[PDB]
Amino acid sequence: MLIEIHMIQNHSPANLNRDDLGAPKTCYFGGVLRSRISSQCIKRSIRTSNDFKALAPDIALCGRMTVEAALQVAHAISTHIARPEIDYFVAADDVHIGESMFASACFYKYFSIDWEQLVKNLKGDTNLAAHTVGAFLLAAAKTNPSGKQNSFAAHNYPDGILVEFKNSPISYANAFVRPVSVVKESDLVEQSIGQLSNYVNDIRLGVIGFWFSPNNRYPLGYKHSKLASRNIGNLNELVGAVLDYIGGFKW
Amino acid sequence: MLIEIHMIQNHSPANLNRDDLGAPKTCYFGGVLRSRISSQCIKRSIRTSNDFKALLGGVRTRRLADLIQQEAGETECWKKAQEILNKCGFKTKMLVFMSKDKIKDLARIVLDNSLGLTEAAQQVANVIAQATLAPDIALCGRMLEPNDKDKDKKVKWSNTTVEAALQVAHAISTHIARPEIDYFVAADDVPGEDAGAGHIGESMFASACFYKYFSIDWEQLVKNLKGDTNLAAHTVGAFLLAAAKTNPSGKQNSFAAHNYPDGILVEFKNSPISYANAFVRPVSVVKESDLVEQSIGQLSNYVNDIRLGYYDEQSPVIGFWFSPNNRYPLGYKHSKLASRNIGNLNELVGAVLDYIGGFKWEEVQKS
Amino acid sequence: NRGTVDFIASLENLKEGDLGILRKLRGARLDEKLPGFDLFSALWWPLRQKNQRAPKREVAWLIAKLFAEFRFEQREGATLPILMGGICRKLEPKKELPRVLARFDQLASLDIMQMEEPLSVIMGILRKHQQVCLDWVGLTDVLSFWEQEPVKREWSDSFIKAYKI
Amino acid sequence: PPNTLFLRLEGALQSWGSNEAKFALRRTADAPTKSGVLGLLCAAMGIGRAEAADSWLPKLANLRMGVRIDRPGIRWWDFHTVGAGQRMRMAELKAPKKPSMVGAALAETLTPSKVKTRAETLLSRREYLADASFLVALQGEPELVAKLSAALAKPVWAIYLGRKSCPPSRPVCEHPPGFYNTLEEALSAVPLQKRWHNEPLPQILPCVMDWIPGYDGEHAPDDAEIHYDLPVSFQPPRHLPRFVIRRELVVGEDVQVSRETGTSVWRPKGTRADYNNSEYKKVRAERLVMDHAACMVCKAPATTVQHVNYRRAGGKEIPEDLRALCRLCHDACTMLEYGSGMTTNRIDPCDPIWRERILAKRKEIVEFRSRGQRFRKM
RNA sequence: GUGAACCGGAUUGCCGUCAGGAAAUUAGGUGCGCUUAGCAGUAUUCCCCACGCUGUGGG
Ligand SMILES: [Mg+2]
Repeated sequence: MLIEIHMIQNHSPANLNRDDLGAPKTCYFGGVLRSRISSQCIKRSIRTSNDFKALAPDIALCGRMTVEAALQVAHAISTHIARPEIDYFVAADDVHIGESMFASACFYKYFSIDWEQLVKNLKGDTNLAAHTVGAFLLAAAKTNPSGKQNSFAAHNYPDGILVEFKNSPISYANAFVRPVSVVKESDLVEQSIGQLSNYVNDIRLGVIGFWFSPNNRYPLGYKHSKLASRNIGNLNELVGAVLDYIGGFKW
Repeated sequence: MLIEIHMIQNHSPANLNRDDLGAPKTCYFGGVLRSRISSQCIKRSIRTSNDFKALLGGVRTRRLADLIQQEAGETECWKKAQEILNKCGFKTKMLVFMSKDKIKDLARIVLDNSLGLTEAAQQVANVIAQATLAPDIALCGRMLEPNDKDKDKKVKWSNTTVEAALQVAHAISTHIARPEIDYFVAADDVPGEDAGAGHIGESMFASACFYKYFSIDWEQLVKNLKGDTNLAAHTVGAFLLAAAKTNPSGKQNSFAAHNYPDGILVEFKNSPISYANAFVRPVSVVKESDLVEQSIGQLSNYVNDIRLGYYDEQSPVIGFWFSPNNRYPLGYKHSKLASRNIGNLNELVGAVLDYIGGFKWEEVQKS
Repeated sequence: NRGTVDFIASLENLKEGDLGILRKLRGARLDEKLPGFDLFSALWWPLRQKNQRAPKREVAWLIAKLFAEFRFEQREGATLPILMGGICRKLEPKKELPRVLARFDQLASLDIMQMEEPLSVIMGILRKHQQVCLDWVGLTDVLSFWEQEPVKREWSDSFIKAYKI
Repeated sequence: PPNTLFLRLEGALQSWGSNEAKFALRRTADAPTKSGVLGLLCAAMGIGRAEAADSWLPKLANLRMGVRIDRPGIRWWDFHTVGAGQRMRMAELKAPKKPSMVGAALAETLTPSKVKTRAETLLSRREYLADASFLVALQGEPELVAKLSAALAKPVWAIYLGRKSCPPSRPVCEHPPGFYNTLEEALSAVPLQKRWHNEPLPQILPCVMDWIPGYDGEHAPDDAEIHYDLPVSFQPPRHLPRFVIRRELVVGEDVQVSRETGTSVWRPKGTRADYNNSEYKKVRAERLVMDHAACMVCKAPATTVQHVNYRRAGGKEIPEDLRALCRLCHDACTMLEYGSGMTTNRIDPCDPIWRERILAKRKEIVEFRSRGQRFRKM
């Protein structure tokens, strides 16, 4: 089976990944330019982290040198149009104007885990695989790239997570073909979550899933619809529910 | 552990930080325009404040030759200083950040000695590299990169990297930005034919309510200052006091925006969390309440959501909420989010020092 | 759209005393003064009963106060970004044009509760140049949906198209 | 029985490498490669790299291949770094004393400490196609087509779009297999799908096909190109050349256009209930009946209805969000919400926390309202 | 299990010091809101129950 994780996360003005010219990385989608965070940054951000340090694990999930890793991380994409900005700075002497680039955007992240590959890499152990899945979920929920963080303390937390158990891999990037336009009676994160909701309201009409928002701040579906099997307001409870569905293990 | 400071501050119409064109800085957040105050401006304002002068033991300058010359009564030590620094690798001149006493004494004694230029340059480089004992250097870090293109090939450099122990984010407004333009005309004292229609000028100013975020790592601060511990507590207390009661010196002679923060929240955690997402939706003023109260209410709502969300029983967090004379409570309706609500800044500093360790502010004011 | 045309027609049917009552209420809210509340209710409530897409209370109040102060003649095709933009072709490009343009452009950073004074100065600039006609229905329609980007884009594009002629 | 199977390749980013990538510069081809598609099928079925070369790649090599470019992406470049803050492995080894032993004999003596590393940072630039869609049709035996479709229904391993950081945006098995005689008919059978109502749509769709030999001999034409993408092995990689032709299909006569079939913009819910709908009058009359025609503040005869909340508007209205009120209390409540931004939840007259305010407002009316102004309606 | 897998562009920085939009202006000239009416000397007072061939009691 395959476990798919979708995350929606808003970040404060920062520069978490830049190119050789110092500008934030970008991509092209929906006929517009969007902000991008590289996959090999989110990986090595989740990896090599102190929090994640909780049959050798950390290699079965992410391989090294025919290990056949069981974790797949995609490229983070923005739900709106990119808005790069330039900051003009000078250096004092206490005894020449330079420019830097920064941006702020809301990102959609996609992760996939193959359960059978994880079990086979662990040589039949099944409790260790569940512990690794829980640890990876906790680490991915509470980790950010260590870019220009000393000048841009961007330590925001995700505002919505969806865990799915589909038969085939598929990403919901097509829910963001039209860039999000902010209206007075809503905000950016709410509109992004509504756009996501109006992509699983379809498809089924024309599997199960667990939805998590902090203290039920943003509920999936702008109605009393059953598009989500369970709505959970705690991260540990979400981990426990996923652990139970994996085959009934205790966190 | 990690000390997290959050502030809500409303400022009078002023221009504290301005760009090349002479306009207040702005940014995009939540899809809307917000006013911005840069992090380096805040760090510089705190560094050169009256509440931090007892710990200002570092200088960042490119005119090191003048400082070396000033450590001499009548000896001529200017051209040789420039030559030695050029062989060092500082050939536009590179900015050097390090302690004052070390550079003064050691550069004076080594430079004035009758030794070879290469050996003197090597000793100067070693002294510069090893001079990383100052609270400001520990707080802000250091990155020195000698130019290998025009430096003597005989000299060799050592480690000159100091990892920072302080993280400061750009201040952003809780509402939409409203830039304003003021038109001025200069007058002449003596009457006469005068000019034509007059030269109307333009000055850009704005007023906004800012949210400020600071993060301090205690272990890294201790490691930077070696096994000393009281100095770290003194630095933390002085930094808190300076950040509480210091503002950038922009157009302050015409815009005296000396306002004080209305709400401070100090938390002790193990991982950094930012409450900026409390203001993704801009704050709109209605006929009831004011800007500060709505901002504090939104901040309290987001804090409650975060606390009732990502929560682990194995590592609970606590903090103190400070408002002047308890005029702006956090839990306006029922929630007791904070533990030890304090109505005095000095009491808050004492509580923070007490939680950090067995520290009294009077005792630590000696290092 | 029906609902705004009849509102503007009813506004144009008022006499001197009601216009003065609304004039003395400029810069004030709807609730503090009772005569203004009663007059606005009498003018507005049946329209809201009959038509569901009627303008909201705030926009209608703002438009009523502006009409009471300025009293322009309704004419289709005489919107603000055209008259302002045809006027802007007679000023000195170096000094006066940026000063007028900044005041015209400041409207994009304000909500419906703060759009009285800038519109007042814009309409005063219009009145200084002998302008006797304005499209009130179109202005109300734009102000109703001011929180949408395409509306502002069309506004600015109309301004530029009128100016470049 | 069907003889051809269809694959849809669509995503935000994808890459199909070309033969002109032998260094840190990795470029991509304009269309999906045969080797990449065969590798995707092998991964879906569950054959490893060392087993595909044995009687699984030759079988799939005989299939005819054709790709239709629905929409082409934009070429984008990514700056990649490897090994910063760590040490990279080098290939340097100590020369042997004699040439007698090398390879497997010397590999048995390899130790973890014999390897050598160096602190450095590897730099590279990699090419991707952004916002591209492709349709691939594979034609051959019916049993193989059925097996491939069954495997593609549920993949054994994760499948990507040339690089593991490129997950699909649409299901790969969206189009069921069918029976067709030529590749052109199979490619023209599948329609062309839009994403939103107003978007540019290509007038002509290019197609890249394998070149059928026809009769025995029949040397390749002058427009045929050589592509080095016939798989022979995957570990180590080995590719062979093939002949490829290009054609086109003009939309509107051989390829049809599908509708939107969905909603893109989310938008909030519906406020602004109607005062002329029959349901609203029915529920208002019922609510007035429940309250015994008595105001909820002053207990005077009631004539109006106040909406506590605006959860539903027009179509549905329960008689529980409404309260009965007289003229004065309704007017006071209206003037108490003009600029508060209550949106959904309005004033509830039963709540004591409002009472002291409401009466106060009422007083003002009784002090200032003129009955001659409500009469003579202006 | 795909020119594929293993894969961070990283570390450092105040745009600070300067400014009156000012001098002069009546919004004035003309106008009826007028014609009309008992809260009272009656000929069925909107509904229900009980006793009689009008009297009690409830709305
Ligand atoms: Mg009442």
